[PDB]
Amino acid sequence: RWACQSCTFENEAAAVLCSICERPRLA
Amino acid sequence: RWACQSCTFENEAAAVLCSICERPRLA
Amino acid sequence: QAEEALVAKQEVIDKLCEEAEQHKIVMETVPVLKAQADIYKADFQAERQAREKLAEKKELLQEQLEQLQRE
Amino acid sequence: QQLQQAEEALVAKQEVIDKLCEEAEQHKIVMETVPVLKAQADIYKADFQAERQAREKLAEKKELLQEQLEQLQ
Amino acid sequence: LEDLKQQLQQAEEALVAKQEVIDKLCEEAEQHKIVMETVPVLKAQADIYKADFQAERQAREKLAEKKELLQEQLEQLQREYSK
Amino acid sequence: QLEDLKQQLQQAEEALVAKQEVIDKLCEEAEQHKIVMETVPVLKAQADIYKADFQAERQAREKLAEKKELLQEQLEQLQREYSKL
Amino acid sequence: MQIFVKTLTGKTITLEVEPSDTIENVKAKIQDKEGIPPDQQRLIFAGKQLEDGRTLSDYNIQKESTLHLVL
Amino acid sequence: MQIFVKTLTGKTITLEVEPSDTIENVKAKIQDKEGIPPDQQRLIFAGKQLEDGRTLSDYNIQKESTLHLVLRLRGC
Amino acid sequence: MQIFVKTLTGKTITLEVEPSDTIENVKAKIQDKEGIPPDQQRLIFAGKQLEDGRTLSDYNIQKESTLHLVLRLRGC
Ligand SMILES: [Zn+2]
Ligand SMILES: [Zn+2]
Repeated sequence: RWACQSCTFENEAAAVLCSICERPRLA
Repeated sequence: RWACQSCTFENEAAAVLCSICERPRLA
Repeated sequence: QAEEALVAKQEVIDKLCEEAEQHKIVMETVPVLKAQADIYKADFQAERQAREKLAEKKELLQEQLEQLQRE
Repeated sequence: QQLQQAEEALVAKQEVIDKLCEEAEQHKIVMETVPVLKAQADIYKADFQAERQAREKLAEKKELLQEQLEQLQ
Repeated sequence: LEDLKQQLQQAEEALVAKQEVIDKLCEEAEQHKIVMETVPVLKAQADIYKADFQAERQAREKLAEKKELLQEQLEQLQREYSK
Repeated sequence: QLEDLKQQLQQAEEALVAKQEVIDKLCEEAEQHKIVMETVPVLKAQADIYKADFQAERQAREKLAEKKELLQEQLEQLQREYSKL
Repeated sequence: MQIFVKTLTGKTITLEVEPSDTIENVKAKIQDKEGIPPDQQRLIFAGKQLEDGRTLSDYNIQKESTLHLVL
Repeated sequence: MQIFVKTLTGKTITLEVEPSDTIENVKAKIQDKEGIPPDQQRLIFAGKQLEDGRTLSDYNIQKESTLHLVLRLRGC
Repeated sequence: MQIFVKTLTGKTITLEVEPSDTIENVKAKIQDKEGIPPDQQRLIFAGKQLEDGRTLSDYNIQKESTLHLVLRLRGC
């Protein structure tokens, strides 16, 4: 799992974009 | 019968709009 | 298939209610803009009047600098 | 069969949207005045700052001259 | 092999590049929104200055016509004072 | 475990195409905005023209006015030097 | 006791009432503290509309209840 | 009590709320202060999306907590 | 201080800037008074194309200096 750097939502490790703000994992 | 999804009023089955808020049965 | 168009009508109505609230906001600001325009006109007219009274109170006092110029 | 009740009621809602659009057009006419009031306010604000700018330079000229009278005395 | 994970890490880095472009474009778009919002006020100003101008011109045309008539009057008795 | 990456990278490739589609949309919108923002200096120039022409008409109306008042006092003085003649 | 009123827009308001207060009284409290006219208020719970003449105890309003306000 | 709502654009808004307030009541307060429609608002706290039916106490949101505001505007 | 930006169409705009201002800031000032998006703006001084990150003092642009403005056609 990884936490989005823009909206702090913790997505599944499989997620490429954040499920909520759709910004990339490494943005 | 159907419960209104905006005000939870339990309407008659034949009712198309909610008796109190006039919103449609499937709204 | 009764709601096939009834829910669609409710959708158009709801978006027009949101439009109505936005319209009520804009029209609510209108008299405030008018009052602001009338205020700025007054402050402008007053500032021009205060400037002309100053231009007098100095250019007239320039004759005093010619009085103390005789010595 | 509430179809007649539904076929009539959908015409009733279409009457509601007819009234909303008519009132919307009346509102649109009123809202058209906003840019004129903004433009008018911006003009008077500019004209005011122009007069204040000119008056400041006048006062600085007078105060310099009233100083010339203070010294030459 | 591991080169598949290299293909994924490469794609993830390219997505960051695209989000960069989107963020710059949306940041510029908000500034465009601001400038475009100024247009109707500038249009209203021009209409105001045209009105004030035409008003002053019309008043001047009326005054100039009245003065020229007064010139015809002074020239009339100057043509009549000859007595 | 690799077959999950085929279910992963295929999603990433689909997301890149989506992002690029969003970018191309924004760029088209920007070119349409440039039309409006290009009208900005035109209107600013028009206002400067109408304001300058107005200030000219003002100044002309003033100099014309005191000219007419001077023609008046000259006229009324001729009335005096005439009825007395 | 303190009760809550649920609106169509997701807003929940807090009210101070008496068990002896009428539905008319609750609407009057909403008018005094929220400005909502009592004439436009229609309270709904479990598919039952509350009548103006009756009180809160008439409708068996229990703990942790949420009331619905329809205009 | 104060809570903070940070947007993706670097703007932060301050709100006065109570722990018993619903998420929908907070979204209404966001609309009242900034004109943002509640249907476009998504509020995130501690990696969890806040649900309409829950309270601030449900998520143990204390004073001066900072929520993140995700919108839906054309997907920037 | 006041500087001048000459375009190839014979129009000259006047700007109030400071030597500490960046080129990015100057292009924003040009956008504010002329509506030109900074992505179109290419600023030339003394035969050299200016970079956004530098300041006016970096290019030793003094008061009453004259820059030339070339406009892009595209953008993206
Ligand atoms: Zn996110
Ligand atoms: Zn209902």
